[PDB]
Amino acid sequence: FCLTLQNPLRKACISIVEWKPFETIILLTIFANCVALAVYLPMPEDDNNSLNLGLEKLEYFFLTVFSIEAAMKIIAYGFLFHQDAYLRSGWNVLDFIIVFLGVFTAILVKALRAFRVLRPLRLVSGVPSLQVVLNSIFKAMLPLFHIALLVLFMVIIYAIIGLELFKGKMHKTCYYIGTDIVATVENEKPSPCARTGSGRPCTINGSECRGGWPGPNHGITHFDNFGFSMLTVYQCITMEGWTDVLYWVNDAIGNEWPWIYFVTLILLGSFFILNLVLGVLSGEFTKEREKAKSRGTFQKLREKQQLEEDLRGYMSWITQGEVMWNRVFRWKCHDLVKSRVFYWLVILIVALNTLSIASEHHNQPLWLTHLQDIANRVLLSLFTIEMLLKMYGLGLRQYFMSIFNRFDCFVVCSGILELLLVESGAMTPLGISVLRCIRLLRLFKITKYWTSLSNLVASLLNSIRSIASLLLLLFLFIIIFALLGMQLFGGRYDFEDTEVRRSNFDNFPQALISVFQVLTGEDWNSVMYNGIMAYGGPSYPGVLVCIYFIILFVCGNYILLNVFLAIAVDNLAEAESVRVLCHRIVNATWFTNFILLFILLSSAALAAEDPIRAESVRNQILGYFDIAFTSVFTVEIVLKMTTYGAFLHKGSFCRNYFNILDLLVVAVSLISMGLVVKILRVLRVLRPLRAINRAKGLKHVVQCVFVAIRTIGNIVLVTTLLQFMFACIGVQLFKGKFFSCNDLSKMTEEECRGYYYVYKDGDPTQMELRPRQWIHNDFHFDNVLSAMMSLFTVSTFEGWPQLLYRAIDSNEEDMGPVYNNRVEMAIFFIIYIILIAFFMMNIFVGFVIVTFQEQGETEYKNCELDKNQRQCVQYALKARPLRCYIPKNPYQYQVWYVVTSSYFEYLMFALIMLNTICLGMQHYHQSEEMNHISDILNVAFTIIFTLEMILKLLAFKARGYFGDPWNVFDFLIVIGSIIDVILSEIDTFRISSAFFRLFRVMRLIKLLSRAEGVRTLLWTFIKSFQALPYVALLIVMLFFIYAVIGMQMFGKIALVDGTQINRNNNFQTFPQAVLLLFRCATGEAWQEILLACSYGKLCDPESDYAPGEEYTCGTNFAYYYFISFYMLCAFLIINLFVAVIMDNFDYLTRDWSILGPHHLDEFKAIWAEYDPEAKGRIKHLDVVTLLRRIQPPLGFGKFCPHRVACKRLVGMNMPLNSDGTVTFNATLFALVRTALKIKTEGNFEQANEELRAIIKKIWKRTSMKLLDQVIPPIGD
Amino acid sequence: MSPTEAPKVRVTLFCILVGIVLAMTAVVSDHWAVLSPHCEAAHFGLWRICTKRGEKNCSYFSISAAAISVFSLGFLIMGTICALMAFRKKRDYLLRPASMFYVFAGLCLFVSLEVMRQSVKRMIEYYYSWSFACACAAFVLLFLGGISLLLFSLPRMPQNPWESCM
Ligand SMILES: CCCCCCCCCCCCCCCCCC(=O)OC[C@H](COP(=O)([O-])OCC[N+](C)(C)C)OC(=O)CCCCCCCCCCCCCCCCC
Ligand SMILES: *[C@@H]1O[C@H](CO)[C@@H](O)[C@H](O)[C@H]1NC(C)=O
Ligand SMILES: [Ca+2]
Ligand SMILES: [Ca+2]
Repeated sequence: FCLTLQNPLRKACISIVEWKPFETIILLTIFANCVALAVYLPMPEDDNNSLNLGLEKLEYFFLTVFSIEAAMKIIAYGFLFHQDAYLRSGWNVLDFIIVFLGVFTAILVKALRAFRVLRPLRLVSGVPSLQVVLNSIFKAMLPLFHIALLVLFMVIIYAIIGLELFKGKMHKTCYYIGTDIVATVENEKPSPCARTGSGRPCTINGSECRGGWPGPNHGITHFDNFGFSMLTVYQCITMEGWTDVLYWVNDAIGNEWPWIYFVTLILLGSFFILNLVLGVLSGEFTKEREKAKSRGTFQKLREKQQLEEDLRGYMSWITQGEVMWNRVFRWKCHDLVKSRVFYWLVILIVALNTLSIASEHHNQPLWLTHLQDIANRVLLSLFTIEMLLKMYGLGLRQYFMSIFNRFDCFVVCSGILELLLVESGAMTPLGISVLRCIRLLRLFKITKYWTSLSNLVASLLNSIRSIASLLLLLFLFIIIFALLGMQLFGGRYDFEDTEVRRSNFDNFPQALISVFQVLTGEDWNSVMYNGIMAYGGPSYPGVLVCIYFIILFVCGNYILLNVFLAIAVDNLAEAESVRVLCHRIVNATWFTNFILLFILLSSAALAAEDPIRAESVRNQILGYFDIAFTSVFTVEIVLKMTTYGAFLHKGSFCRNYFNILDLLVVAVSLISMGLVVKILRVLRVLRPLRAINRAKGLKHVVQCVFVAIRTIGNIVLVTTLLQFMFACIGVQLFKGKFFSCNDLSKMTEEECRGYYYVYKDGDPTQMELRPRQWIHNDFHFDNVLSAMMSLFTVSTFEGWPQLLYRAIDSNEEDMGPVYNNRVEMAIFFIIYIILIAFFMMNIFVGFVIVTFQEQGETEYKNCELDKNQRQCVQYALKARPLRCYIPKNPYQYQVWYVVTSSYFEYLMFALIMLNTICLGMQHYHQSEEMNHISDILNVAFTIIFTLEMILKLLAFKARGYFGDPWNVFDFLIVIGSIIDVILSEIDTFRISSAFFRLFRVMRLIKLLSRAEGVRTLLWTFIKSFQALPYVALLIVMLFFIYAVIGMQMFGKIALVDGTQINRNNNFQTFPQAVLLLFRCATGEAWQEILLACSYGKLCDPESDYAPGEEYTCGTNFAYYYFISFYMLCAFLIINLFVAVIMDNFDYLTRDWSILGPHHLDEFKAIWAEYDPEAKGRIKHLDVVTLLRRIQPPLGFGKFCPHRVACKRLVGMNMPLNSDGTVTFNATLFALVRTALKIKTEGNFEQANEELRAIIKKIWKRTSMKLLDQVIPPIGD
Repeated sequence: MSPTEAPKVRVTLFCILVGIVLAMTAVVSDHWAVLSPHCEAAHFGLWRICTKRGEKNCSYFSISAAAISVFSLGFLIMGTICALMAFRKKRDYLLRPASMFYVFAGLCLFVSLEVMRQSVKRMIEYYYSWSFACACAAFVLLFLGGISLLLFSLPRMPQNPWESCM
């Protein structure tokens, strides 16, 4: 499409347009835009500083230079130079800003302000190698499409169900007496009420629940109006803030029903992102199995690195012969150095150093800080000598060549430099802290150990150079969204309020913290609720700023899910290279089935004790039900020991059987005194663990995981060293800070005392008078032990913002926070967070690569062609024809002639879609004319769908209609709709109909019925539900033990609202303690619950405690408890990750391009066309027309018919039975051998009998020679 | 054959026929909730609200849950006709709607629960009674029993792929 094709002097421009460094001049001017948009400080209501005012004029420089460039790109070629799509955006960026100059003259508006953010995408198109990355990143998106489309159906189901169950339910308030103020307590979120039963009595003493609006977050967390429902089941799916949307419903309706809505949204939202991560790791691994056949090239490689091993070694043999009285000192420096002594003389020094550097208190009374300086002075005197003995008696050139001892050079020099610089005295107090942090590098001295250290660094540093392309795309992704958010939000966080909206965007670093906060998932809920409330809070135009925090969280994770593959394809390349009476009882059915029924009754009472009454009727029943149960138990340990004796304790199940029984017996000795107590009660919980060793599925799963730990152990031992190394740099840098005074105006110790004013809401006419004291921020960095606590929670991506934003605000030793002092200390929490994210991901890749080895260990017994070549034999050898239930009676036959057609197929699919939008609208405060229409609609859509099951049942003749389960599922929906119509209109002559409405929603699940590519993915998981649910048995057991251990212990805990153990989040009953643990299992702010259990909480005035002891029911076992729950939840959820690799392995190693069984599964459906009587034997005439209509991956050409496919079928040994009626199995085997490549005779008969040997070797049925007669049909 | 012959349907159909008798018991019985004002004590019923002090004076005034319970017995009638036709022609498929009808027999009993739990809040001291506890166990019998008979009627996911859903 070229433009006039001329040759003036303009042809000489083409020699200058495309010279060499024209890329470099444009690279250096787009990088100026990145800085020009970074120093753009936004201002709230039309304000401009000076530098902001000069940078407005600097755009006109970058307007014309990008126009001087681009017009020369037109003169260079013309309209065909829109060929690069990445240049097609080039003129697109410029053509908006020329329009911006036009609208600039209209002033002598902020929509084009946001398009200048797009310019660094030009920086991608300039620099190559990132053309490799963006091309590679869209190629992962093809196999993920069915997973992402089911999550899109996962949200729409739970948006409509949450819309019809909860419309309008939140709008109740707890206002004061008659006022407009919503009544809270001091941290309590403004949560709804109900005047009627089951939700919130509203006991805040001078307040009455009235209609209007208390609402969730500010208006944004409703359930009315399809768009809000779909927004607040989105946030719930990301497991972030799903407990406020639970505890708001649970506060308005009432509990005990709406838990089943959210804990099935989490358990399905988890399960279908857990198989999205395994989705991407399918498509690129099958490419990499095709390069594993270069096994003879690693044989050449390990020879060469053996040649590099000798050649350096022999040359040191040469080196230490050349430089050779003073030799008498030499042999001394062999016999002292290489001896057993310096394997043990150095450790006493090093382990004595890492206790010196990790002592580090706040106060250190006076003698400790004197020992810190002498030790450092002493232990350097051992460091230099140890080094100096290597200087003489090892060889000078050999010493510096080793990298680990080059590291020891940098240590010993820096120790001397930092000691003498203090004696010089001329050093700033900023610098002596820096010298102190330099010593901390001595901790790597410990790493002269780890035997695979040199294997480990070669694993990690090889991975980074597979990520350094992608990781530079991630950093240039988080810049575009930081430059965008600064234009949309840009100091619109004004709000006229007093609460700290602290992650604002009104700066470049504050928008770079705040984007990286919503990237890692932590607390993006509070962030999105400010961008929505900055513009127009909730409205039409305004809630479309949700779209900024969606694409940032979906795309910003999909980049980061693609660094998970490039490691996994790099980490996979390295992997290529009378006692007879007691004897019966133990083996009786009477006794084993006794125990399993007795365990279940033992722990049903042990589940729900009181557990806090100690006097009531639910105690005297259970004390009789407990002591009588210890009798039977102990009785069982008698009858096991009378069969074997003292040597039966070999089994790990009997060592626990004898442990739980002896403690339950001593509770009877402890109940023998009261007439020690409760400890022995809880030792009875171990029981069902014994029943777990009676399960067999786990032997495969748990054993496969401890294979993977052996190879990942090396990484885990390093990632827990960094939490010690960044503890000691974290202590060093934040000692005594985080020590904040209650009113933020007093700043030091003595004067944060007395009483002050707390001004409510916003105005200084509502003064309340509270006292003030030091608050110590609960996760402080004081001790190295007490800093591994805090740095463990920022490791789990939970609660870092609050802590991170505190580490910014800190100043000198015992002083309160200054507001935005030193943002430079946000680099600590970033580099470490990013690092731990990189070692947590290398572990995860380990558990994947190990299991794909361990599943293929079963298929190393191969002697066969391929996996696809394995299944398609088992698809031919095993399959059988299809139903084809064709009717008689031409009255009825005309009816069937409609039903199976595409008339009903396309019509009943259509009326669901109108039934979707009929449920789609359904907003709140709708009109009464609209209430009349949708009540008709519901009546209309039932009569149509019941007319479906009338026509089909008069067609399919009952036999066949119940056959498919989808028709039986329709019969469940239809009757639930008819009983929903009737129950509504009988009322018109009624709250309970809210369940029957759900049946109206389930019609959307008829959609996926025709969606063939999706149903085939759910059915894979139901077929996979084999090795999973025994792993789920350990999850249930885990939640069961930690419920009962905490329930006796963390009860008496005084459900005061505002204090994070409240009426929604009890520890008291058993199902309230299961849900609390499901909160800590999805990481939902578990760090507070830990602080809620303590030593000084109140004790719930229903218990005893009768004098005084009113603030002593907390039990600090919680640090031992929530932490020990959190690792045992993390480790065991990894076994859910492993168990999904286990049975889905045939689906995750597919190749749906070569021999996809979708061609095979559709192939049965052509047989019903020509063989309709289920005879299972076709005529050999109409196979010929059946060949031509399949698909060219499995059928034949459109060059039809041929002597080619007909040459193929005569070329196959196709048998002809009586009259020439073939079976499908002989025809299927020939038409799969058309793709499964073949030869002439000789090789054909050799393939036949070897298939007979391979199938019979597979066949554990040594009988049934009809399969061998099937090889006479398929082969002969 | 193969659905009906396994004892899985034996135990499950028997359990249901217990809860059917419990359901027929819980409808005609009269002790749902104790009116206790403190006399003019009474018991709510689906058909009669009888006043007791020993003087027993029965009459009636909760209109909705009465007509719902008619529908709950209507499926229990239809759910047993389909089951008795099932065993006699080697026809397995009639257990498929017969398991469906028991579930809607269960849910319509559950509505009759939560209407009667609602009418207490309209109105003096209240507590529940024994036939309300009979109706709770009649629910759990039927609703779990109908679903379990539904699952036992359907055959096994093809597990291996060459015998899908027939
Ligand atoms: C291809 C890569 C992505 C391209 C990057 C740019 C994407 C498009 C950006 C749209 C420009 C928005 C203009 C910002 C200013 C809004 C106008 C205004 O001031 O009205 C204020 C008013 C009041 O807000 P106010 O109170 O804060 O301002 C008051 C100050 N005065 C009086 C001077 C205006 O708000 C409104 O009622 C109208 C809002 C305009 C519509 C809101 C939509 C903007 C967000 C859409 C989401 C885009 C997501 C981008 C990322 C997704 C990737 C595709
Ligand atoms: C508020 O509660 C306290 C104790 O709970 C009570 O003494 C006081 O009278 C209450 N206030 C009012 C206005 O009743
Ligand atoms: Ca998270
Ligand atoms: Ca979180």
